[PDB]
Amino acid sequence: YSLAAISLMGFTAALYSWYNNTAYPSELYGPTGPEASQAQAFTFLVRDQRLGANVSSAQGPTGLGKYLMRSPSGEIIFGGETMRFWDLRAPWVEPLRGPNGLDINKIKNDIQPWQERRAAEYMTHAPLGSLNSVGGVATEINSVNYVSPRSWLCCSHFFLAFFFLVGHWWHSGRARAAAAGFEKGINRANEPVLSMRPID
Amino acid sequence: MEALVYTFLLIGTLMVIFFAVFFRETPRIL
Amino acid sequence: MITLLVALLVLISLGLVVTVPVALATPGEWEIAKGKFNRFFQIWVFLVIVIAAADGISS
Amino acid sequence: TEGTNEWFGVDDLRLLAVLFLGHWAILSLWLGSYGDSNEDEDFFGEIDYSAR
Amino acid sequence: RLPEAYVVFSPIVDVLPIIPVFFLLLAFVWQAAIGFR
Amino acid sequence: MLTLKILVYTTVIFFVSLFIFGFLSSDPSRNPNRK
Amino acid sequence: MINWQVIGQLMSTAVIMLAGPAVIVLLALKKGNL
Amino acid sequence: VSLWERFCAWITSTENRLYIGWFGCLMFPTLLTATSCFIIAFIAAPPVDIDGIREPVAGSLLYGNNIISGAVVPSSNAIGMHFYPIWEAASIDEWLYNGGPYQLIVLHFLLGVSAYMGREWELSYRLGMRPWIFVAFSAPVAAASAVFLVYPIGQGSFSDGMPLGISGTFNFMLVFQAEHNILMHPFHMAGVAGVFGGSLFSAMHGSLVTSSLIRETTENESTNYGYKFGQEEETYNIVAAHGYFGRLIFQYASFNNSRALHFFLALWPVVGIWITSMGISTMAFNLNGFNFNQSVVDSQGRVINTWADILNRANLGIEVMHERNAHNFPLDLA
Amino acid sequence: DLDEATRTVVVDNAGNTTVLTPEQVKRGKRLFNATCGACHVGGITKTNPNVGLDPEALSLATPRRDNISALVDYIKNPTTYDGLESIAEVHPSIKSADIYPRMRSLTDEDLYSIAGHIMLSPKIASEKWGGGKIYY
Amino acid sequence: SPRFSVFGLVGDGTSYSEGAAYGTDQADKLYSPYSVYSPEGEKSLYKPDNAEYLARKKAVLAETKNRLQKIPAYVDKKEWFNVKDELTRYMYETRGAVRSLSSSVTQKEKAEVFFRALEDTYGAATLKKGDAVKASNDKAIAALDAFTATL
Amino acid sequence: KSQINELSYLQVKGTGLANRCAEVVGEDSIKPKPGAKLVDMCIEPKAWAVEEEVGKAGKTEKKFVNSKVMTRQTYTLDAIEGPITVDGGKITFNEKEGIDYAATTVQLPGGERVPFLFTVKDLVAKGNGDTFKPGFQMGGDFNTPSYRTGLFLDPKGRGGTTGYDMAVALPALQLGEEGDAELFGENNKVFDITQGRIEMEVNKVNAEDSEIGGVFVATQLSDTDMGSKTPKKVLTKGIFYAKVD
Amino acid sequence: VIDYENIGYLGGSSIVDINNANVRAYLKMPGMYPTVAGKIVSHGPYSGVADLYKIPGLSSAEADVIKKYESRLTAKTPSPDYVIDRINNGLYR
Ligand code: CLA
Ligand code: CLA
Ligand code: CLA
Ligand code: CLA
Ligand SMILES: CC(C)=CCC/C(C)=C/CC/C(C)=C/CC/C(C)=C/CC/C(C)=C/CC/C(C)=C/CC/C(C)=C/CC/C(C)=C/CC/C(C)=C/CC1=CC(=O)C(C)=C(C)C1=O
Ligand SMILES: CCCCCCCCCCCCCCCC(=O)OC[C@H](CO[C@@H]1O[C@H](CS(=O)(=O)O)[C@@H](O)[C@H](O)[C@H]1O)OC(=O)CCCCCCCCCCCCCCC
Ligand code: HEM
Ligand SMILES: CC1=C(/C=C/C(C)=C/C=C/C(C)=C/C=C/C=C(C)/C=C/C=C(C)/C=C/C2=C(C)CCCC2(C)C)C(C)(C)CCC1
Ligand SMILES: CC1=C(/C=C/C(C)=C/C=C/C(C)=C/C=C/C=C(C)/C=C/C=C(C)/C=C/C2=C(C)CCCC2(C)C)C(C)(C)CCC1
Ligand code: OEX
Repeated sequence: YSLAAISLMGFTAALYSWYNNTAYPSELYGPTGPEASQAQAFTFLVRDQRLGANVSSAQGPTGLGKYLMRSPSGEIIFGGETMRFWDLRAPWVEPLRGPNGLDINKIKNDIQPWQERRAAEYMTHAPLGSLNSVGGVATEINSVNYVSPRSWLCCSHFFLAFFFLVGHWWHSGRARAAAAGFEKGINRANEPVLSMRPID
Repeated sequence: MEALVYTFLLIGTLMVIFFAVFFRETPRIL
Repeated sequence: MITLLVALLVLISLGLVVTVPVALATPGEWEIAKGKFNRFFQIWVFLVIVIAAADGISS
Repeated sequence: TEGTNEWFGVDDLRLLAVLFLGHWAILSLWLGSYGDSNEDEDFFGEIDYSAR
Repeated sequence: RLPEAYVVFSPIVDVLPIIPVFFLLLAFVWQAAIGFR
Repeated sequence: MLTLKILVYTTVIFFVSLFIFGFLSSDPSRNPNRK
Repeated sequence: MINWQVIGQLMSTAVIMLAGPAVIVLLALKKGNL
Repeated sequence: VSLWERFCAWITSTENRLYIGWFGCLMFPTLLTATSCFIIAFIAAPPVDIDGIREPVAGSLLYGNNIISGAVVPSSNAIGMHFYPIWEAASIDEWLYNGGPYQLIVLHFLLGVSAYMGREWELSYRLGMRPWIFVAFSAPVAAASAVFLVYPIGQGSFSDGMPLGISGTFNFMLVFQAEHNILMHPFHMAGVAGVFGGSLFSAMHGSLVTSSLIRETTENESTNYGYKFGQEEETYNIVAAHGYFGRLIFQYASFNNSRALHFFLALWPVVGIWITSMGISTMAFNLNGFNFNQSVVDSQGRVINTWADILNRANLGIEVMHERNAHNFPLDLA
Repeated sequence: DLDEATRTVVVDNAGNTTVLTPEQVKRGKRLFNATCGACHVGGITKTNPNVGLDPEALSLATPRRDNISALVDYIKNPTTYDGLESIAEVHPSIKSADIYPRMRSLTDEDLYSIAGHIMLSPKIASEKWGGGKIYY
Repeated sequence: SPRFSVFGLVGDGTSYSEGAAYGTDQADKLYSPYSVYSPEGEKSLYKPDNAEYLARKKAVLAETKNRLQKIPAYVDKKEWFNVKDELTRYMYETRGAVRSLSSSVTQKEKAEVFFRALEDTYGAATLKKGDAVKASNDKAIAALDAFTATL
Repeated sequence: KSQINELSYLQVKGTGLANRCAEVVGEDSIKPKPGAKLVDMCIEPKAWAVEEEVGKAGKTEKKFVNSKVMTRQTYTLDAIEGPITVDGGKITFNEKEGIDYAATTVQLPGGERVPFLFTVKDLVAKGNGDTFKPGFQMGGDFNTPSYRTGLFLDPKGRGGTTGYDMAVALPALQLGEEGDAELFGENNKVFDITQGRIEMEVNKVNAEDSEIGGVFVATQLSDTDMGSKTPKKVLTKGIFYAKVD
Repeated sequence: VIDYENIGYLGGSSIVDINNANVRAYLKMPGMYPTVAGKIVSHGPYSGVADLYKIPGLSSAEADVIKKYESRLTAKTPSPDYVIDRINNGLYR
């Protein structure tokens, strides 16, 4: 019973590490998976707005917003593949949110240099790395020695919570059979299937 | 038109699985 | 002085790591030798307090 | 609205009514066998074979 | 870095987290020394 | 849409409560050794 | 400059992972309740 | 004598043709829901905008696919990990456009195959068996939950789940290699040792039993008619099979215990599939396989390539071409 | 095979040349990978890929950054690519070292070694430094 | 015959791929064996006494009062998101600049009073209490000038 | 609206309020200044119709057929700004910035999916009169850019400014003097810019908030898929809102 | 377009089209990236290179860096699939 309960807690603590940035602040654990890809879309929005792009009207290759698009509920979100992480509520991007999502004039006018720094190290310290702790995507070269603590905490406790669910299946199957009294095998004298109807 | 053949082969395969389960030769002792 | 006392605490702990389970798992030695082992336990516990005193005084 | 934080997805009180009525219906059948069952009847095994 | 009164023991601290792995190995040595009986 | 949601919620709570009260129905005792 | 870090690490590794087998060797010599 | 007790006696009855049990109260409705939706979506379902970029991918037979190319396409990237039932979709055509059927099938399949596992415990309990057949089935269940649920959770979108199709499966494998280097992950290596070893040990154990069968038939009838169902005697000489395999390699490397041998047949693929299921589940959070790119360096400092670097050039070719319109920024952080 | 000839790098704007000692080379790679390598892995810039660390892009900055002294001047005082406004508040520098605590313990010898690694790397890997994933 | 380095003890050691040479490869002392950086003494180029660092903190403190004074213009409207965003957009650098300028023991207790009033402004903005934001915003301003009037 | 600004981001998200326009209260009048500028023009479509030949009772007239949106709640334009130029008699509006395009896909009866870029890009909209009134009518042409950019690759890897320029899976079609000339229209990806026409109509003006709002009707052409299919005419109706300054 | 002439003036010919090139094409001219290159790319169609001096918001310093490379600038017909991709064409080194 405890093995089933501690396996449910282990899956939960793993996704705490991966998703939550309140009890697991990103200044301590690094950015989350959702946080780091929104930090990339924020960085190249700031990069291209300095070059004079009107980033709210900039059409992407597919016809959606290159920088700013709309969520399926209607909020103004970051464009690209990071449209899946539109529920991200990091503390360095919430100063630019109104009720409609990201505020366009606050993006046009009041983006602070600490936000551009915060998105820059979160873009370059994304939770992506190898087992030998090479930072970046699987096609990256060996120069950066980094794997996020969020990726260590989530992967280890997802590993452990699965095997503790296997322990729930082992020990609950055994305790149910040891209580009924056939955990050592089938009695040859009175086998239960033999005293049953023909099964068809 | 070949999707008619693809559907017939898959539905025909599931009909064999139905008859293999519910019209099986029952294993009998003695 | 703190570095001298912690180095003594490490040596006492290393002596107690390899002698306490030997004294407990031979089936008569703990009741004939526990005054000697409680004496080392108290020197161990007193060393922690003297280190905690010297660490807090120096801070 | 699917990303809103509703208890068990209950956004209309129709859904709360069918959750109660569905769960109480099998409860009422189950109370046909395990209602009128004595509370002070214990056992000292790992498993009880009381009655039906 | 450790506090200045304790940086002498910095190589000892480098082996201290590995000691729980040595406890799992110790149960196999003790079972082999008793002959797995 | 929201008529289908009533039907699925009624269906899910039917089968889940069968699962719940079935395993509460003295289920360890349903073994071939005794009872 | 005699690199006392790897000297300190490998000696403290060797003292620690001999202290465990020293308990079992001593209990085998003492014929204790193993 | 009550109505519920007579229903409980039928549900847990071992005299039904298929055992239902209380896990079958979850197994049969969820799996027949997912089977009904899979067959209809595989045959006839409109194209699904999987990458969220309004580029719909055809997956059904009536939109020009075959058995190999056909798939139930995963949900839209615009949905992400959001719950998308039919009643949250304002029309069924909007639900079909956004990859709604994938979420219905996957969630009913994963519930139903966990209830299939508990049904395997349950019949073993009613039959007086030892319980742990369903622990062996937990290894393909963990694998199905890794590629359909856990890897979407870590990547943050059901669009990155494995498509319910043959060619969609190969698309899932190649993109996973480019983004995570699964071949250089030791958990996939233990999984390959699980299935190569498991099919080795299956062919090994199946050979030695068939090699040492006792004469009970003639040359005209089949050899399988030497076994009678329900017989008490052993049907093959296990001393002769042990004496063969003990001379094939050497004597100390062979199981004389048939119970220890069949335990080893259960443990090797199941632990191997458990480990590779925890490779997919840990590459879900981008703890990738080994990166040895530019690790061999000569005296001047120049990079000498290895076989890992040639493997890296094939990873680079998949990742610059996968989801070719979906990316706007130079790092695939999703 | 790291002779004096490959370790000979341009040191200033006038074109004078110096040899990096083997301590400068080893320590310069370590400090660059720790301090600068998260954004400048392989000579590219991750957060602004128009402005790389390859020697052609360093040649076309308006203060020309093809020197040890000009690279060290960028680390003490970073500007835009045309050198017209300071970007010290968004780039790690000695000028904003109160903002970036990674620059707080860095001598001028450390900046010399880091600028040495940026200058030496195209002599070793020519098109790989600042070339991106095409030359991986 | 190849170059050898048993960890640092036998062989070259000061070679480009020796990984367990903790500080034996370089001349200057490191912060720790597990570091690539020298300590925070002199010879470091970062001088915390410098005038451009102090002026950056004072410019944060001056513009903080400008952002803190446009709070009640959001509270005669009801843009509660604008109150919470104003306290975090520019003002994120305020706690870093105030604690850096708080050296004496009366500076620290005069700084936390500004911090407590800043959190009262934020907590009243989530609760949408209109009078409580303004009653905390004047206390945040009046504790801000008391901190800057020291030095 | 003042009501929407009272809410948190967490109260709005998921609800679908963020795809709605603000409603204006009152009938007043605003006279725009020489430096006047619409700032947060929301344009929300509420009806979609695609032109198609239909077989009603016995004949085959052209009808705008009502179609269902399948790209869920991403269709509303917002934060559209641009100066309001006062001519001699009339008042005109030139939109400049903002989210002035939304890719929408509607489905026709029969299963035909019609993607189109609902846009007001480069709208120059002429009004009648000089003040914003509850009978004021503004309207003009806009430019519809192509639904796919030249960076878009097709399923075979062909695009306008990138990609293959041949059907690369059929290499024996590049043979003889004619080559792949039968596949020219699919290999030649053309960026096409078409024209649309919107007719706004103010019916509610709030002078204390300097906010106008009314209805519109717009027609434009759909996606051509880089010049590979003939585009359909898409008629849309709905509500707009703007603030005047 | 299969066969787009003036493809050299985009990024490779060391003579840069003003109407169609990306902002990375001005990285070969020192002094232009980013603030002068940003003003050429963000503003509308130019008949010649002489219309670059009519950009609202230029200086004399930003004009003199233009006159350094007016040997290297040219104006062709603006192709609309290249005009939209002038800030960001999806190319990153
Ligand atoms: C479980 C929680 C947990 C987490 C999240 C971490 C995470 C981390 N550790 Mg820690 N640590 C842990 C437990 C944990 N550790 C334990 C139990 C020990 C004692 C051994 C340590 C001792 C330790 C040291 C000494 C160091 C770390 C370091 C690290 C960091 C780098 C990890 C790395 O590169 O390893 C490499 C990855 C591996 C070795 C993978 C392990 C794979 C295992 C063996 C898989 C086993 C599979 C199993 C056999 C399959 C079948 C089982 C089934 C039948 C049931 C990372 C933050 C390093 C660090 O950076 O510190 C600052 C470091 O130096 N750890
Ligand atoms: C292999 C061994 C191993 C190791 C090394 C770890 C390591 C870790 N686990 Mg994991 N865990 C493991 C196995 C392991 N785990 C297994 C097998 C499971 C079951 C699947 C789990 C389930 C699990 C869960 C559910 C969680 C962890 C968490 C953690 C992390 C923090 C642990 C912690 O804080 O405990 C907590 C310590 C206690 C409960 C002891 C009591 C502490 C008291 C309550 C603290 C009071 C402090 C108080 C506020 C201070 C005030 C003082 C003042 C009054 C003077 C740590 C990395 C946590 C985490 O951070 O997730 C990522 C977490 O939430 N683990
Ligand atoms: C023997 C008892 C004892 C203990 C437990 C301590 C402990 C401490 N003293 Mg010290 N002190 C001692 C004797 C002791 N001292 C003596 C004899 C003197 C001379 C009179 C001093 C003089 C002194 C001074 C002047 C100062 C200290 C300080 C401290 C703290 C050092 C870190 C810190 O900054 O606090 C911050 C607080 C923490 C780090 C919390 C630590 C406790 C956490 C919650 C861990 C506990 C977890 C749990 C109990 C562990 C699990 C146990 C098990 C049941 C599983 C630490 C709590 C400093 C202090 O108190 O700062 C406020 C300090 O300035 N001490
Ligand atoms: C075995 C029965 C079964 C189960 C478990 C499911 C499960 C599901 N169906 Mg399926 N379905 C089924 C049969 C089933 N289905 C059948 C027979 C049909 C044909 C009529 C369908 C037709 C159908 C459709 C068309 C759809 C679904 C969908 C779903 C998903 C969400 C439905 C939902 O929100 O319910 C509501 C669930 C609850 C209210 C939860 C009840 C659980 C209780 C409350 C336990 C909690 C205990 C509590 C924590 C204890 C705390 C106590 C403490 C406080 C003291 C869910 C995976 C949807 C989907 O797939 O989305 C993608 C969907 O669109 N179903
Ligand atoms: C004179 C001069 C000049 C001198 C020169 C010197 C010189 C001559 C040198 C040459 C020396 C030389 C190399 C000779 C050595 C020969 C040698 C070994 C060479 C081969 C090379 C090589 C490395 C071989 C290794 C390969 C090897 C042996 C691998 C096998 C590994 C192994 C232990 C496998 C066991 C696997 C396993 C446990 C399977 C069992 C599981 C299974 C399903 C069994 C089924 C089963 C088993 C039963 O048991 C019974 C009962 C039943 C029912 C049953 O189902
Ligand atoms: C230097 C590093 C040090 C490492 C220290 C150890 C690290 C942890 C290792 C854990 C070892 C645990 C031992 C468990 C023994 C046990 O299994 O007994 C169960 C039975 C009992 O044996 C049977 O035992 C019977 C006697 S009795 O049961 O033991 O009393 C006997 O009758 C029979 O003949 C005999 O076969 O063992 C067998 O049936 C043989 C199978 C042994 C397989 C275990 C090897 C490891 C797993 C294989 C690989 C995993 C598969 C994944 C590959 C993809
Ligand atoms: C201490 C280590 C660093 C060094 C030596 C360094 C060096 C340089 C140099 C020389 C340039 C100019 C290139 C040129 O002119 O062609 C540059 C640009 C740049 N670097 Fe770094 N850098 C360092 C740290 C970082 C870090 C950590 C980041 C990540 C946040 C970063 C991000 C950038 C960016 C964005 C630019 C472009 C600036 C622009 O647009 O002009 N740098 N860097
Ligand atoms: C009395 C009662 C009741 C009721 C009950 C009911 C309602 C029942 C029903 C029943 C039923 C209603 C049943 C059914 C069954 C079914 C089944 C059991 C199925 C099966 C299936 C399978 C076998 C599968 C199939 C297949 C095949 C074969 C092949 C392939 C395809 C497929 C997969 C499809 C209640 C609870 C209220 C209460 C108490 C009393
Ligand atoms: C905290 C501390 C401490 C403590 C610690 C300790 C000391 C612990 C213990 C430790 C231990 C606890 C150890 C152990 C070890 C163990 C080992 C090292 C083992 C291993 C072995 C091996 C591995 C082998 C095995 C085997 C056998 C025997 C036979 C059969 C086969 C095999 C191979 C399995 C001290 C005092 C230092 C002081 C400082 C601090
Ligand atoms: O969805 Mn399926 O594959 Ca995961 O990376 Mn990002 O997102 Mn999409 O791209 Mn690559």
